[PDB]
Amino acid sequence: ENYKGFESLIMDFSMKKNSTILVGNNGCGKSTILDAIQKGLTHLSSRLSTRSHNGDGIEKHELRKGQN
Amino acid sequence: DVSTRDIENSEAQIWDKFKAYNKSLTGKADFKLFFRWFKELIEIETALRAEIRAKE
Amino acid sequence: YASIAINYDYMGIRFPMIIATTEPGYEDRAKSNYSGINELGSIFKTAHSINPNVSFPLIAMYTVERAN
RNA sequence: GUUGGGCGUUGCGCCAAACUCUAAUUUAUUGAUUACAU
DNA sequence: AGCCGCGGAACAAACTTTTTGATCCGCAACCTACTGGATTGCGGCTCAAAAAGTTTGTTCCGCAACTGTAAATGTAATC
Ligand SMILES: Nc1ncnc2c1ncn2[C@@H]1O[C@H](COP(=O)(O)OP(=O)(O)O)[C@@H](O)[C@H]1O
Repeated sequence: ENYKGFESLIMDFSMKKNSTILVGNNGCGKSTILDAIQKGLTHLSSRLSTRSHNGDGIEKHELRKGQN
Repeated sequence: DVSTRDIENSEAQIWDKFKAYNKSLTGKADFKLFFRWFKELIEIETALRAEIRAKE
Repeated sequence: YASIAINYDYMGIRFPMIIATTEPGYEDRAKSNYSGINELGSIFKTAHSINPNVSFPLIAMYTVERAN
């Protein structure tokens, strides 16, 4: 929601299948979804391995231009 | 290619002909040199900058 | 688990400290607590404000590498 | 992939049928409801 | 609703590993016999100098479970 280039996105990855492929033009936002899967995978790894209880987060430059 | 490490390091040479051969056959499109050229070319056109220093 | 529980004193109330580090997993058997030492540092920080030239203690250690 | 019916080597196996806006219900010593003991 | 120590990070001076722009010195060339001047020229080898690439000491950023007088409650199901 109001990430880099997507206003509102909902996706569901298959569980009986072990491979999902993102296909699109250069400038649609397939890299954005992977960058959104991280910053949460970092948090999961941090709380599964370390005691830090810290990780990544949404920076000011990643806010959608105009939103808050 | 282009990242913060080149733009944030912006803060002269007259761009002679013998320059552009420099750092050409290396293997990277150095955006830092292009940004410096952009700045140098457009600077050809202080109180506000001093105000920015004082307010900071 | 591993814990160092040295206790300090300043001619009065005891100011404790526990330095602990446990492997992930067995995590509840030893935890650190820096309450007293933080309080003592706050005391000296306040002392430097009320009296700019206030006396501070000396802390130093010397291994064998002094003259080698 | 999901929903309702039927039989009984019944904390569910089988049979017989259906539906696809891109896309599945979880909280008690609480409050509302069904029910027994009052 | 407040914010513990822990560990990455965003920055920023120091080391540290090469990119470059001369300088040199064999080293075969002339020239003629051969040190031919009173010569050039030409390609490996080396030089610090400086624009690039790590490495390391400091400063904030975030986050969890529950708090001081305090409910055992026959069955199922809701937020
Ligand atoms: N602050 C912003 N405002 C508007 N658009 C943004 C902003 N930040 C990111 N974007 C969009 O995010 C896109 C980047 O695409 P990207 O995530 O790299 O996917 P891909 O690499 O597959 O092209 C760009 O099209 C850009 O417009």
